[PDB]
Amino acid sequence: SGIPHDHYEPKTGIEKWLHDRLPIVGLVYDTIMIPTPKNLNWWWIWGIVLAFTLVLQIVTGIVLAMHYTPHVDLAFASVEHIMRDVNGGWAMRYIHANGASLFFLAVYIHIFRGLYYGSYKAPREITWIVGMVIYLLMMGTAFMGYVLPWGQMSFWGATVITGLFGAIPGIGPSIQAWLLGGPAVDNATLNRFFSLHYLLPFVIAALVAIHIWAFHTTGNNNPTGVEVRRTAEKDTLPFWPYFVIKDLFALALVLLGFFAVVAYMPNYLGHPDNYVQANPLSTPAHIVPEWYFLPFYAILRAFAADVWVVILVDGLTFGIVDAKFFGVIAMFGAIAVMALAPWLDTSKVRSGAYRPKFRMWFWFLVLDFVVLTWVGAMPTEYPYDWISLIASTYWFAYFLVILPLLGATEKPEPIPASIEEDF
Amino acid sequence: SGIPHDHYEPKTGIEKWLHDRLPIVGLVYDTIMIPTPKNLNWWWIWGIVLAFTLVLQIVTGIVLAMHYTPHVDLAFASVEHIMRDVNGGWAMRYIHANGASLFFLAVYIHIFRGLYYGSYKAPREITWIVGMVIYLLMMGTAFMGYVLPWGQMSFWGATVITGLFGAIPGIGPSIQAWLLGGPAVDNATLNRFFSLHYLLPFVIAALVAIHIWAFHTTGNNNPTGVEVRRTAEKDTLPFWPYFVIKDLFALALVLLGFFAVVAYMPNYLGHPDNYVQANPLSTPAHIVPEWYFLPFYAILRAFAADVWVVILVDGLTFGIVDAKFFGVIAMFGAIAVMALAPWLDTSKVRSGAYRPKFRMWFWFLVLDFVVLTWVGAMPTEYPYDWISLIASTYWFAYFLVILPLLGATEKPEPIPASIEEDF
Amino acid sequence: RRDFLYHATAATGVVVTGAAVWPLINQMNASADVKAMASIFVDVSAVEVGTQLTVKWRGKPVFIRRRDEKDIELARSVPLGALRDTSAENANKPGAEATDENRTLPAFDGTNTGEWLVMLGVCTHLGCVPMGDKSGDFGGWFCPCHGSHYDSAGRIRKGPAPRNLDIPVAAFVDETTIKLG
Amino acid sequence: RRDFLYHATAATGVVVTGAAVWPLINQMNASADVKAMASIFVDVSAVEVGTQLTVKWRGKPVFIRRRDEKDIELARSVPLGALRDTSAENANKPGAEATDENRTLPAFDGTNTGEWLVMLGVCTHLGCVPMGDKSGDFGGWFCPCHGSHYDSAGRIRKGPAPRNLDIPVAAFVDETTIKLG
Amino acid sequence: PDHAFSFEGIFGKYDQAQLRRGFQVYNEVCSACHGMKFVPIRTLADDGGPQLDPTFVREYAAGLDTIIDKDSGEERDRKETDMFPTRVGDGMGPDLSVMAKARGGPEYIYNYVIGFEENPECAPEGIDGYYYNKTFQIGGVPDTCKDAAGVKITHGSWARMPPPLVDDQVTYEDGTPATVDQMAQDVSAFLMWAAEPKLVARKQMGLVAMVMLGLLSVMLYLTNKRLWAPYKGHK
Amino acid sequence: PDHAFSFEGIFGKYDQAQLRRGFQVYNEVCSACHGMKFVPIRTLADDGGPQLDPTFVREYAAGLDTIIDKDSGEERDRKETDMFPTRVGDGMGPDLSVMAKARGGPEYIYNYVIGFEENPECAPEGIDGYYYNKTFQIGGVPDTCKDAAGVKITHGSWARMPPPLVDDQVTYEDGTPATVDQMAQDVSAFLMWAAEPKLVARKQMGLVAMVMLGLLSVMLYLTNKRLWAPYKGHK
Ligand code: HEC
Ligand code: HEC
Ligand code: HEC
Ligand code: HEC
Ligand code: HEC
Ligand code: HEC
Ligand code: FES
Ligand code: FES
Repeated sequence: SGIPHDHYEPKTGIEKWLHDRLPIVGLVYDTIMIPTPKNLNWWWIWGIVLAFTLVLQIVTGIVLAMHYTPHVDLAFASVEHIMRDVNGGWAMRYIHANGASLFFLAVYIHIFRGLYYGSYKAPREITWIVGMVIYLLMMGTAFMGYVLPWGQMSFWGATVITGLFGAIPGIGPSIQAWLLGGPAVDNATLNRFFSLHYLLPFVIAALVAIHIWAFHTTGNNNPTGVEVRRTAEKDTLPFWPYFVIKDLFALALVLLGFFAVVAYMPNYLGHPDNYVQANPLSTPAHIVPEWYFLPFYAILRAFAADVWVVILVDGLTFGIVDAKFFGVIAMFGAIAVMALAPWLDTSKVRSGAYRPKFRMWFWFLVLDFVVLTWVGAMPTEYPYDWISLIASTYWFAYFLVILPLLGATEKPEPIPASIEEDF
Repeated sequence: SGIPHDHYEPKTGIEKWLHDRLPIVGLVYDTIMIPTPKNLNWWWIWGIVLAFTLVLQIVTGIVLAMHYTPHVDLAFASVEHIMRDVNGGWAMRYIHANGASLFFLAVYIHIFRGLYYGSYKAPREITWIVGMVIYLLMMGTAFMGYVLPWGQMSFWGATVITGLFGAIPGIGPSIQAWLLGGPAVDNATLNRFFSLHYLLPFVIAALVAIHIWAFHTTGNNNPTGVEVRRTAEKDTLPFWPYFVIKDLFALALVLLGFFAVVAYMPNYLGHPDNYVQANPLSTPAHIVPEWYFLPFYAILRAFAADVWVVILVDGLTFGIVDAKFFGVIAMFGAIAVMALAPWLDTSKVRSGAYRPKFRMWFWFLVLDFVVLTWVGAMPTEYPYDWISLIASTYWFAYFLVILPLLGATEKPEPIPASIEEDF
Repeated sequence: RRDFLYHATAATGVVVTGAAVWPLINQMNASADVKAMASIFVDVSAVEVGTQLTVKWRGKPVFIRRRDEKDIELARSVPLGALRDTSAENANKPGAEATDENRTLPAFDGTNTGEWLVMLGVCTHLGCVPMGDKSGDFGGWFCPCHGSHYDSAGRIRKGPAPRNLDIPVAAFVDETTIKLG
Repeated sequence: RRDFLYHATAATGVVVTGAAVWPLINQMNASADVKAMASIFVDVSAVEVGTQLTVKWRGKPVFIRRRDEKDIELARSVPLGALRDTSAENANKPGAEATDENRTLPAFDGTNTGEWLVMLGVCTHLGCVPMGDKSGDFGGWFCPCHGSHYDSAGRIRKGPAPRNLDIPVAAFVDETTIKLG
Repeated sequence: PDHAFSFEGIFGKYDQAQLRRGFQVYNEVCSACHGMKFVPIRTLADDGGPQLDPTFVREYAAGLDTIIDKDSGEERDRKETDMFPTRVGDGMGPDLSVMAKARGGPEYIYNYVIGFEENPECAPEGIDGYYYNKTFQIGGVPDTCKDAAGVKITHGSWARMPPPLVDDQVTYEDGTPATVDQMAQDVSAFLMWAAEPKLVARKQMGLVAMVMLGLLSVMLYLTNKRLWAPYKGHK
Repeated sequence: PDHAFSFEGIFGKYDQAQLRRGFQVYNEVCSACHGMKFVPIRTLADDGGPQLDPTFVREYAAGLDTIIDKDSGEERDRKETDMFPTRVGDGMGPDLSVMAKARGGPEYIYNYVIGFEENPECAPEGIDGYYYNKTFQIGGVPDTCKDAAGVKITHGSWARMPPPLVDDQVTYEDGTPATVDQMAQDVSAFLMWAAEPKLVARKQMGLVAMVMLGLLSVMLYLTNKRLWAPYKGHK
């Protein structure tokens, strides 16, 4: 059971004088020969993808910062200095910019893999909490970063996603001014964002430290509602070399596609308007902040008192909870409820591979995510308003009511024993 | 023996559900209730001082970077923007600038405490190695940082301490250009230095991580040549609350003095010429890089073929080893030999409190350090040249020959037993 | 005493910690160079009355647009009913009803109001810049960030934006100038 | 085979890693905007021959100083013996001996050398700027960074600096100009 | 058909004669109003695009406007190391440094320059000082051409730029019919260069990396199939 | 004796009348050649120093040179938000923004302005265009005054600045003998302000922190003495 196999430091004198600093003991006993089940599909790779992508972003950023100058008058020029003069330039920038896209794409699949195979269910709450914390940090990071080029979309995205904090009453304008460094956006905001943007990744790495510490102490989830049967465990092959090699193969494929993009379709995920300098006096059409924030942008700009299911007219009972504040609360709740999940699913069961109704609702949820992604880009004119309202309502409904009802009446399936599934 | 007292997680349900993430187990069992001897004097505090100073510097820097603009045309102006407009300004800058001074002062006492009480002697080699690595990183950091204000001393200090790398043959100019971003100093160097300067502290923290991991696995030295007698150990009170409170008291005193300086004598340790903008066309008199690099500056500019003990005329046997390269090697060796110490002292003994000859030689070494500090500021005219040569020669002599001879014939003292020294 | 001394040491440590933390949260506030926040003299100077005029100030645009009769009549024909924000955000006067007579502007040092209207070109939803030049579904301004329809006089309509376009404190400089501040 | 396949996978991984690392070490090299490194036309234009003239170029100063007879005679009276660097660093000619006849400069398009001397104002020790205007213990230049005494013609003396002050490639523009590059 | 360029694909390293033609046009036509500050003059020798002769570059540079200085205010000789000039206002337009990315890009410029036909049969009078363009979409439209809800019934809108070229505005030294269409294509390619000069290097890197990573991935697949063999053989 | 200032110590928050006098002196004498770019004009209302009336500040600002713009080249009215002007060359000197720190500082300025006496009895002819000072140390010296190894026998050296003031150059509105010494002291204090405006806040913070930390340290000493009591009582 949970064979650590510390190696007893019996190799030789080198492995015996290393009794001063244990380090190799840690690596070997724990982070390399960690028994993992055999039943792992191709959905348990994306964590390696995320770690590599994080390293990539940190490196490329440390390189760019050697040529980026945070200032309204010299940011654009420095970016062009990069893409033209520097030796590698375009590569670093395109790899930095697009890799953010892959990062978020990979976390999406990392998260939805989790919702299916009960990875939030006990005893794996801490991992979930830490993951939501990370998600928040990395969203804030990417936001701070999209601003640095001082293009045109930078300015206005910052403007609105800071007016949010100002929507709330009493302490809105104060926070807004304390965050922007002033009444509106200017170089001060740029300096804050650069610093902050150059600091959070390390916090993320530490949090990834705790993320990795947790699911090593707590066994990796597995396609089944079963554990490694610790009591000797013919199942649960080790990590190295088997799963290391599997993950590296998938990672090679992913990097292949990523570099093909970088080299042929690099400006595809971007907004052309970010290639024109900023004008605080003129706003372009369809700001469309980005593609990894459209869901929440839509959940925000949906509630506007423009439907018979408009709960804003009812929330107006209290004269303080206006629309804006309502949408902001709705977004914060869209995330808080995803974090609260493990204490809402009242099921003494596990992976939805044995819960059909859950399968249907979950695929509807994935569809809802895609729809929200597609709607945040389209205007607030009919019919898109009804669509956004329906989708947000279903998100909240799933995460609040649907899981309890299932946990109550959702066991028409024969659960599998013997995690050694030699089929 | 080595009582960890994991606490068994018997407190309550909170301390029992924390069996998902051990964290509190680590803190309690290891990093708080770490048995430390009773025989500790006031020289075992400076590590807490260093940790706090590092945190202070990191914080103040993260704040400054919100207003500093890396560019030749806007650095000085941004520094003045800080010291005038910003709310706190002068405080952050003076605390950042001077705290570096305290940092190095504190590491000096941390290191010399070590040389006395055989803290480099086995089984504490890894700590020493890691400490020298750190010292290097933090020297490089402070150097990169003194440049950012783009004053006058910045430029020329950078110029010379980069011409060093160019002294060596074959791969000197290439490295020089690859480090400066060009033939000479300009904005590119500034960007590199800012980035680098804003990144190494985290590496230092990690290295401090390993630094703290090591001497927790390996017992804290103690005033004597004795261990905690693991086999139950009435000696070795715990860390918390006793030594925590002692260190915090000393730290309060130190911060008191430090803030008195910051508020009354802040520009004392500085160079006024760093308050005039840079002129690549005019060099001031007595550049005098700083005060924590004068020893090595002197060891460098001492060997010049101007004494009957001039080994440069002899090293000229090989036409490649000229003077400059000789001084550079001498400096690198001045540090490498301090790192090699634990394998040069051939003594099966410990703290020099029981080795008189060692006491005398060690106080001579401290005097040599002070002298080198005082000499790097004075010209290379007679008699200072002879002084610098003598001092460097004694440094090398100590660390190479003196310790072996002692380890041979240096045991006229009764060593103390029973680390419980109830005198 | 045990309790008193221990708790007092803890309290003093906490107080010092807070006194050290506050400035790390104060430096991010508006600095003195941002404190200035003063006025601007924009000269109307025959810009062909009826299309628009925009000028930068305080980091935001200040819209100075003449009036087109059709725009005017549409304005003056708006009863307070069915008007989201009837407060006439203009700070040059009290909270008087959001009426075009009060909402257009001072009268050149003369006596007339249905000819000029200078408001802050900042959407009250989240601070975007609406597009002018007769746009939207009400012959006024349209915000492209979320779709808020403004009217001729600038009062909010058809969108999430809660209130109309504010009007800063401004007076005239004897028939060719505007004072913003 | 076990050995072949495993070792080949490792080799390919290493190769890819290196191909990815190299640019992270290449970007820090001089960029194309630093590649330029071209020439400058400085006009002597009667600056009162005998004191000095300094101009910025390539990020370093280029010293153009006329000659003072006492400085000249001290120069021409220096035998190659006791001269640290006798190579005449000047790149406008071969490695001919560091003699004042070759070491002063071209002759205005005429025939004379003991009147002008333009060298690179960069100490060969570590690149500091020596102080001019008759300084040091040899009536020339003095480096304040470590104490290197230069002579009248710029040849190094009395210090760690190994070689004299180099002389870039320069020709005259017909009696009032200098071409640096 | 769509008149695809050379670079439109996995290959097509910027046929350079096209770019020299675009340069002949840009400096003689578009430069009168437009600028390219984000473009150094020394790039007309760098590989990939117009590999002109450096000496001609220095000549053409000295023959341009006067960019004064950064240290001592004095009208210099506009050395190549400087950037192309900037036309800012009073009847002038934006900067074309990266206009090929702020819009499939070059096709916009081609189909924009192409198309300035007379005013349609909805508003033949048109507007004073504004001219009509088939493809610009961010211009004003008269009320006579708008529908019932503000949308325009015209394909394009009214742009403030006049027609830049006639039937035979300039001569090509290489020998080629210099009609409007060829000039438009050429200048579009030149602007795409000015925006993406490092295109060919992009493509070559992409090829090299695709190859090396396919190799690595194949080898890893073999290693995986091997290691996992004794556990996937009976089923 | 040494004519210590007010701020020379643990107290001395910049007696403001002295600074107003120094301002009368600086704008009417030193400003002709020197500048203070690193100094905003609005600081003449901020506390600590000259708490002048804002309206006078705006007037004095509009009455200065013309600082053109940063966005649209056009000679503006020079609003207070801008910085003091800059005199750069052609018989002009450095910037006095932080000259009080690039040298005990203000004493240098006092003992420098003080001292321009005639040429000594070693070189009475002196030099053409250069004037003599007894305290500047970074100026040239004639060969007649140097020793055998280049060192000067004079106290100071020859500075390019002329004597700035005579016996009664300007009047003080408050009523005070405006001799040279008082003006020198006043202008020195003004420059020290221009360099260290946040001095008084520095001192008050230092006091507060010394106090709080002494308190904390005393309490920790008591706690230590207590905890370590049962182990240090028999000896
Ligand atoms: C002045 C006589 C011009 C010359 C000659 C050329 N251009 Fe221009 N251009 C000019 C103006 C005033 C504008 C702004 C138009 C507006 O309505 O805002 C432009 C615009 C362009 C654009 C941008 C179009 C867009 O979608 O915003 C392009 C791509 C452009 N012009 C191209 C172009 C070329 C290739 C030229 C030389 C052949 C050229 N223009 C000449 C003014 C003038
Ligand atoms: C031109 C007529 C001047 C006026 C009036 C004032 N100053 Fe000046 N100053 C001037 C020059 C050309 C120089 C450079 C001198 C040199 O030899 O390099 C200076 C220098 C100073 C300095 C710096 C001295 C030093 O050690 O470098 C100071 C502190 C100074 N001047 C002060 C000063 C004051 C207070 C004035 C008004 C009372 C003033 N100067 C007027 C030119 C001129
Ligand atoms: C060491 C510095 C650094 C790190 C670490 C870093 N970046 Fe950046 N980032 C930059 C710089 C510099 C820019 C501006 C240059 C650019 O846009 O490429 C930038 C810009 C961006 C952009 C906008 C790209 C563009 O071209 O508009 C995004 C998105 C972004 N960062 C996201 C991230 C995310 C997400 C992470 C990690 C979680 C990250 N970055 C890590 C330095 C860094
Ligand atoms: C909001 C949720 C969430 C986020 C965001 C998240 N994780 Fe996870 N992660 C999980 C969960 C749940 C598991 C499953 C743990 C288990 O099975 O015991 C997991 C597992 C892992 C694993 C091991 C198994 C696997 O799925 O590969 C790795 C490695 C990992 N995460 C890395 C990362 C990294 C690196 C990041 C970010 C840079 C990240 N994760 C972000 C929740 C998250
Ligand atoms: C987050 C950024 C950051 C960190 C971390 C940081 N600094 Fe700095 N440092 C700066 C900035 C910004 C400046 C320039 C402003 C200034 O000089 O105060 C600077 C300047 C300096 C200076 C010159 C001070 C002066 O005023 O001339 C020194 C010395 C220095 N740093 C040393 C250090 C050392 C040693 C460390 C930690 C080991 C450190 N710094 C940590 C940001 C930082
Ligand atoms: C080059 C040597 C060196 C450097 C530099 C160094 N250390 Fe140490 N450190 C030591 C040695 C040796 C010991 C003694 C360990 C023992 O007694 O087991 C030690 C002990 C310590 C201790 C515990 C006992 C004590 O002396 O306080 C702390 C805490 C500590 N170091 C922190 C730091 C921090 C933080 C830094 C830098 C930011 C640092 N040290 C830099 C060598 C070094
Ligand atoms: S920001 Fe103006 S409507 Fe959303
Ligand atoms: S740098 Fe010129 S002598 Fe040391």
